[PDB]
Amino acid sequence: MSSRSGNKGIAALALPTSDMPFTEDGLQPDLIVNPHSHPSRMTNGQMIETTVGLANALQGVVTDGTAFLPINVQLLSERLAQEGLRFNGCQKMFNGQTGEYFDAAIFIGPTYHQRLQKFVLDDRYAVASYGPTDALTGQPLDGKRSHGGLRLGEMEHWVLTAQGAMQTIIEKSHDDSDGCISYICRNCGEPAIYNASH
Amino acid sequence: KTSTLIYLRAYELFLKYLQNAPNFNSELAEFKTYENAYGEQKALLAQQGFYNIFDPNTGRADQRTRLFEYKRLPISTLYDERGLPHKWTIYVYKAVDSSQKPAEIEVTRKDVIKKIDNHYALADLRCSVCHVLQHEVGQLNIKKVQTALKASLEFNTFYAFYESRCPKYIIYDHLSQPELVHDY
Amino acid sequence: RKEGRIRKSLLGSQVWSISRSTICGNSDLHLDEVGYPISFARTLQVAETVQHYNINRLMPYFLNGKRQYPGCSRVY
Amino acid sequence: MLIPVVCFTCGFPIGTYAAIFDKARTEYIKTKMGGTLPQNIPLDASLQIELKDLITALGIPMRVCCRTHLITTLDYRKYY
Amino acid sequence: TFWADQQGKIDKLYPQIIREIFSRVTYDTVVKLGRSKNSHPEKLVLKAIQIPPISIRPGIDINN
Amino acid sequence: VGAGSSGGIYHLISRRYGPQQALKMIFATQQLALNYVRNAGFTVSTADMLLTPEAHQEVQEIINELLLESEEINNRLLHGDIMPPIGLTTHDFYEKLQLNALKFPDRILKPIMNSINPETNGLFQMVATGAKGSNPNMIHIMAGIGQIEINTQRIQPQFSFGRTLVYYPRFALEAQAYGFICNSYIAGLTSPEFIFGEMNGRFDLINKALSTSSTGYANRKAIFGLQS
Amino acid sequence: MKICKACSSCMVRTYVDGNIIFRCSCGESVQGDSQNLLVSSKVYHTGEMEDKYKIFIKNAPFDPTNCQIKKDCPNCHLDYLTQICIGSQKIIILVCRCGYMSNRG
Amino acid sequence: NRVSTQSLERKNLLNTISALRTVNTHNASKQTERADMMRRVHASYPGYICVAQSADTGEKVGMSKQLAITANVCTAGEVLSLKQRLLSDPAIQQLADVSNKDIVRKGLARVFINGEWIGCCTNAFELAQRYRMLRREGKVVHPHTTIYWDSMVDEVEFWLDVGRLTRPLLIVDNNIEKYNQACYKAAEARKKGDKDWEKHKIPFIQNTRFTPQMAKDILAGTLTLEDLVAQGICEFITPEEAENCLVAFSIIELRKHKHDVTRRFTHVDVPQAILGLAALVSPYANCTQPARVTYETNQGRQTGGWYCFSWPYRVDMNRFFQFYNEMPLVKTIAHNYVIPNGLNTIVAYMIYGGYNQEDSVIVSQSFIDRGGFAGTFYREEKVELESDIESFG
Amino acid sequence: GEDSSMDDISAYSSPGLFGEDIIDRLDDPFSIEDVDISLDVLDNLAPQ
Amino acid sequence: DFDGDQMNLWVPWSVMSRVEAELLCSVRNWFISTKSSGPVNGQVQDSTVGSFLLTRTNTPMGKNVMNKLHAMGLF
Amino acid sequence: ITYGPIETVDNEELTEADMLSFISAAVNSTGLIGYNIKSFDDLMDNGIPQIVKQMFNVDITYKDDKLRESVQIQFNFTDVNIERPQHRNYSQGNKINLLPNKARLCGLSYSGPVNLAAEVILTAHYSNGRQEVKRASIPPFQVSTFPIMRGSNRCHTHHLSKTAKKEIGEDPNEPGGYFIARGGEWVVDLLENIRFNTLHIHYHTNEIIRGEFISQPGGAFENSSQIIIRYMTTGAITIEINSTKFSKLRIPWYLIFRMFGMTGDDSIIEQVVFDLESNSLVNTFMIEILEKSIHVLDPIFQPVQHELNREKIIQFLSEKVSKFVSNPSAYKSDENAVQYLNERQLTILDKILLPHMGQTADTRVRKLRFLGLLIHKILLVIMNVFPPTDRDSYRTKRVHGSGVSLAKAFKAIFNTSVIAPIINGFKELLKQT
Ligand SMILES: [Mg+2]
Ligand SMILES: [Zn+2]
Ligand SMILES: [Zn+2]
Ligand SMILES: [Zn+2]
Ligand SMILES: [Zn+2]
Repeated sequence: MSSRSGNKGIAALALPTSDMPFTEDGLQPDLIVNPHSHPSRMTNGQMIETTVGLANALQGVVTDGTAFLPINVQLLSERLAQEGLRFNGCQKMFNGQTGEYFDAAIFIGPTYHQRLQKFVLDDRYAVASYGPTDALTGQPLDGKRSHGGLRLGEMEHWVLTAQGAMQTIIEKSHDDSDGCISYICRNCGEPAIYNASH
Repeated sequence: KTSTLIYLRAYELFLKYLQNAPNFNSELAEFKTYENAYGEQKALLAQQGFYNIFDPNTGRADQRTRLFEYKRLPISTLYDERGLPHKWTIYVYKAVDSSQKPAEIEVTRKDVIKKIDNHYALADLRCSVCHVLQHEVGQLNIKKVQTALKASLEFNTFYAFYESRCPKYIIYDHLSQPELVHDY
Repeated sequence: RKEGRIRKSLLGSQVWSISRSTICGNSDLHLDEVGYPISFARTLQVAETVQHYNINRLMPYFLNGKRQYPGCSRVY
Repeated sequence: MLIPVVCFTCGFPIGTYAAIFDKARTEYIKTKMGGTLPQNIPLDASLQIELKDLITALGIPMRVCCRTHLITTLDYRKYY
Repeated sequence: TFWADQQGKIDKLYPQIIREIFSRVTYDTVVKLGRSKNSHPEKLVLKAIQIPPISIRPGIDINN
Repeated sequence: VGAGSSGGIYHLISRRYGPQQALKMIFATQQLALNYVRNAGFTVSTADMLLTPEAHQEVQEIINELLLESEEINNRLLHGDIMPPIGLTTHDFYEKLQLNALKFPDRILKPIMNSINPETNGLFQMVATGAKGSNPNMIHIMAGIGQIEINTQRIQPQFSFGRTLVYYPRFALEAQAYGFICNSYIAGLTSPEFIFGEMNGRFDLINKALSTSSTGYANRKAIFGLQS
Repeated sequence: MKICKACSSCMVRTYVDGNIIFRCSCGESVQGDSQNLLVSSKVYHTGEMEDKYKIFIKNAPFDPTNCQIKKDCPNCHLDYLTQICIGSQKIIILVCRCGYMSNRG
Repeated sequence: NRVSTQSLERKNLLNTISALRTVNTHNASKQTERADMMRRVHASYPGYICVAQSADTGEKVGMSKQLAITANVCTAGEVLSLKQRLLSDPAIQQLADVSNKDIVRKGLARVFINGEWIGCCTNAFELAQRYRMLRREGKVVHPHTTIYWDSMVDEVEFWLDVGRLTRPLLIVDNNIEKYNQACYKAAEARKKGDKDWEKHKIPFIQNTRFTPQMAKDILAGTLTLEDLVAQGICEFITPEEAENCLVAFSIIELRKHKHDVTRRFTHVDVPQAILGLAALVSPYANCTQPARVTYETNQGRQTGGWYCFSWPYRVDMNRFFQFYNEMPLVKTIAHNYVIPNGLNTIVAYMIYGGYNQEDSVIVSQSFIDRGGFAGTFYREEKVELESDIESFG
Repeated sequence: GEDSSMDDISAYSSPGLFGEDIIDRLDDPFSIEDVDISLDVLDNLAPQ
Repeated sequence: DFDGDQMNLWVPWSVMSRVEAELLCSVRNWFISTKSSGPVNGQVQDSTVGSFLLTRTNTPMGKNVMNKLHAMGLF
Repeated sequence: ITYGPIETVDNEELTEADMLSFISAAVNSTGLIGYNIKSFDDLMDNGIPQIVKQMFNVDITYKDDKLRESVQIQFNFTDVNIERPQHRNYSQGNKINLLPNKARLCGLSYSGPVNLAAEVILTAHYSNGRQEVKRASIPPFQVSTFPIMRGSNRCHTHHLSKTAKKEIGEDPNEPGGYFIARGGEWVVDLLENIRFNTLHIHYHTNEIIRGEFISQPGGAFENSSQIIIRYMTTGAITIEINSTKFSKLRIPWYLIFRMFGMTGDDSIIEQVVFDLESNSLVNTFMIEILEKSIHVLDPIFQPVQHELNREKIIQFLSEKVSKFVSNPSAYKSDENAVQYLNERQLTILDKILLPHMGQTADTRVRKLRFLGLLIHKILLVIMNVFPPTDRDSYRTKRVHGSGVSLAKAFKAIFNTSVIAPIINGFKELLKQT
């Protein structure tokens, strides 16, 4: 999900409506975004959108927040104050799980949010120890579409070497991609023919 | 009933286009006008409202902004009466209470944590070169600052050219010697 | 080139028994721990040979089979 | 595609008052508009439409979530 | 293809007589020229080429 | 306790008792902090980044002083008083003077700090404790963006011969015409200021793409050189 | 330029021997006297404002995009004046629609 | 191949309309400063190419551009009519009559039309200004023609070809003629010896003719851009001509410089014009860091919503139809033209258990269940028989 | 001279850049060629 | 980060691979950077600001104290 | 025309949200996609008939009753119209309208048939100059289908109302502007292209500064012949002309000047510098470099390097550049063969060199004047009097979408898939009878 200021975020928590923090007057959020996402990215448009959306929701209005329109953060906050809320958008919230109130008044408001179309169910993949194999090199086919594979590339081999791993390298490469036994005459140095059954 | 009329007339015009009825083009034009009117009236049903934050002083869209304004300043806000740039490095502190007898403390940034505590508040800064308060810059005379700055710049250029050369040395604080050298 | 014989077949490889998915935070896991969805754990398998010391422990995995977690579907 | 049956955030059933609210809002916009085409209503610089009293008369409390999702949710019948 | 002009007519150096010429050279010339004994120029030209195994050319495209 | 902090408590825990105990202590201290915030709360608000009117006038005064010394450089240029040192042309010396004269002084933190309650300001606490952000971020958000520099120089006049944008005249000598953004992010950039900021941001994006692409070949060549 | 009188073609210099004779491809030779005896030169003065910007400096007072400053024109006493800054030396030239050129150009 | 084409992925209405408004360089460029330089925001982009919209990832950064909100692409103009008009102009000396010696010695300027050199004028500026006035009148010179006057070499260029980027700019008019006459009268007063010669001067006034009643009419539909061009209130400016303009970036700047005789703007802009359609979606974008605005230009086109109004009739691979969409409580001009995609979720900017660290989001399970960001995701499987040998069954 | 049959069909494609004759075989400075990253995980390279 | 990153995970199945993983490739071995010889892990963002809040002397309410119940809640 | 005085217009009460109304007016006039549909309609209305009729005239001669030596095939199309897409329902149907959703679902291509009619002249030239002409008026036939952009005047939805589109399966609100091809939707983007009839001078960063001038004779659809002027490290200035006729051939500039006349080099230098008698440093450097370039030898054009005969140079170039001349000595004896080659070369150059100035013989001097102006500009840039053209600025860039791109691909595709099979079939038929 992402707000209209360009703050992407992967949804990782499913909190029932009782576990969600709530304000003094019963308002709880749909999304809880970390405050640390702001200062490095300087996405102040999202915060101003929230501080205007609170007053807009209370007044039952819709406002134009087009770029380069005149804006006064002080006047928007005073609009919040005249709407009955605090000068800042901050409110008294209670922890949903334990019922205790937070010491710090929490900034909560309606921020427009977009669900970007990169779904987990499309992108997740897990393949067992067998499937379609490439005819030429005897290796698994490429990608989820071909129904097998996923690549342990050059840099993964470099990293496993840097750890002195091997064994795991033997497993993943040989025993899991195209492991085979190669017979060599040892008297002439050329590949030979061996068959235990026949 | 109007939507019923529009729907059935649109289907009839679709059939007429498919069978190539003779006067299809002008009928399509007038039905396009009617559909335009009906689409406008359906667009009215789609409006959710729109509110403009009005300026109380001027009953129009709020044009008050906190944007930067240029506001040219006097030159004494950058230099002293001797033409040297201000170095706002000495911080002046005042005691909020009337009984804390030290009252005024002037400190350097490093010594602040050693010397100043919560019983104090910060006033305007102090220049460490000309000993003028930050909020007392306006006390300086503009003419003297300007003439000192121009004279110092002329001296700077003259010294820069003649670092080794002869008409026919890094600080310039000696004074009244540079005048007789420059006029020479 | 990258997709040639050497750099795509020898230096790299396509491997079986591997999974990929989006990562997300979890403050309840130790740093040395990773959260693994149960569906993946049912897809991926761990080879445990049956010996005298582990047959007791490995029996529940066998009898759970395809139906319950932790189960198993392969025997050599 | 329609105003939700309940407010997404909290679950208060704004869907009861939805169908009444669409028509009431249309009627109120009719009076508050002027010499302005419908497609230019979200462009008027001298136009202010507050639905606070209307929603309050609908019985919906002073909740940010419910009023937001009531006044903002798009209707598919209006665009298609 | 190789040619040869001897202040005159340019005869074509076909692989056959090229094999003949390379077969004329002896091991001492190759060794004294720094090439390995296994680097004799007679090996450069082939009459019986090697067809690669089907493992490297599957199909039911280079097989064409 | 911060990550990548040399000599921090987890480094000493690893040195004395082992990296596994360091990871265990990292998790334990993280849970302590997270629960204390669960009961203490923490947030950032739009009013955390909003200056008081007196502080806004002070920010305006500081930026006016910057522009005043820039205009003094321009006035020296007008009368032909810009005499570059040897090995430098008048254009380069003048650009150097403007670049070194349009720098935010340390004093710019006085109005920012006067608007900010450190005990409660979420943005200031996040910046100060090293959790996220830096003083430049706070200054950009609250006071002003300042000079926009690409390759350690102002916006070169690419629009035409002697023009940076259609919004500024040819041979414009004021500082804003060459990339100096006076407005802060919270105050809202004007159109040319946003154009210059977008130039800088696009340059950053291009630089990051180049970083990835070039470190590719560099790393591969180094690895193959050293791998044996 | 030396052109052949008969056929109007370019005539090479042919610096031989004590004098210079310009020889065409049709054989015509026209000799050389004093002013023909320069071969090549490259003067060192990083200045083209006199000819590179002559058209631009003339047109500048009519250019609406040029910067103006609040100064009086000595010739016509308009209170505004267009300001040009030229070259690496950042030469400032003040011009006006009346032809005033401020001692430069 | 000179056919810049891309598949039409209907991620939403905004993505489709931005696909139809995309300008592709479609070059090659090896390791050079060229690759960096051609991806930067050039100073000629403002108003014609979106200064914000671009790809934020990979090699596509700055490669794919977007037209600004008001920018348009011209069609081929009537070159023959303008050529005949110019040739009959007494101030254009046709090539048949002027030799190159007369070109240089008389200081004659060179006149072009669509790059074809025909004619020479005594004064390039006068000819360019007069034909700009005629274009403003709108009859003899089409309003979509470019009249560029290269002051560096005194060459007037008329361009009527296809593909010129154009955008309408409101025209700024001033009293510079009366100001000059008042200055001359004051000068004569000084010469005569008047003590209060300041009395004869007049204040400089520059303004635009766009009155608020014009805005009310445009809202009412009784006034169009065709009428504004016809009345001379605005005009179309091309980058070639844009290099001959001095544009006040907003009516606020023009009002501030209303009496400034040192900044005589040729035109006045609307600052929202410099941004594309997708970059206008971001609210208070001038308050956000511009790089984040570019990220928004990408994400708003990736955003799930009503991807196609006729979705049931279609069979599209990997398309997501988000059931509920909301007009933002803080909307922008972009939402007049495209359907918003998303919801006005209540967002609490707070720390809750640390599960939202490193830009993760804690989502209410009830908001998920009630329908928030839900929808239908579609896939298609199509298979054709190789020949009559095959059969379904 | 009026024949259009034997025209160079590649001439109809009007050149769109300057140095379409300028040829140097060098790595594209944006090409992810020596970094071995799969197509779907190229989203890891996305900044934020 | 969690802005959409995708990461690979394979579970070793051979006995040698498991031994090697848990004895040599365990992440405890990478706590101290091989690059700069310092630690790589620690408290980031949330936990850093949380430790600052927890360890400071005074809150806006006065002394930064908690009763026994909330001290137990921390652990 | 005089407007109201600017001292009276009341602008104080005008807000930014009012200026948003002007933004809306601009968008409404534009249509926000309008250029796509307008350009495609312009294509089908002007360009396709224009290209087919004007540009694709065929005049070739082939050699295979023993007195007959060659057959001259000449034909030209004067009829071309693109009607809306059709589908044949049950094979034996009358063909019926193909609505876009039907194409999308069945994988059909939203292509409307192209109907063509031509006039053909088959003229056979015998030995000793006997000539016979066979002529036929060929009725309007149709073997072609041109993809139709959705929403264009040849799209079926153009005469359907919004509700009619709703029930058909189109988005009533979507404008169109894309192509349906093999079950997909494709958008022909606006190609970013350098400006035609504009000299682009960027440094060769054995070459030095290079200028490229792409000349388009007429409207949007005329084929453009690019001329590349190079200043080389050898001191020479060479001109390479690329077109349908020429390719990769590098020619000294003075040769190009003198095969149109004025073989005198003083007039050539005058055409470049615009005044030989003029003083000043620019003329002096110009003269120096031009003289050096004139006197420098050339690997290829040495035989005509010092030739003052225009005809000999024209014949030399016609030998070098024209195909079908494999032994340039047999035709030399026949004066009529030389006349044919010279006249063909002069017509080719009149059509190819700087066509935007003209395409006739009377414009050759003015073409040379413009070429001299181009060389003057290039050598001005080499002075550092001018900077190189900004390769990324939009002062010299164009966006060509749908109509222009489709026409530029269509001329090549139409040639290859229509003119070549037709010529081959006529040659085979003349073989058979
Ligand atoms: Mg990431
Ligand atoms: Zn053997
Ligand atoms: Zn609610
Ligand atoms: Zn001669
Ligand atoms: Zn004057």
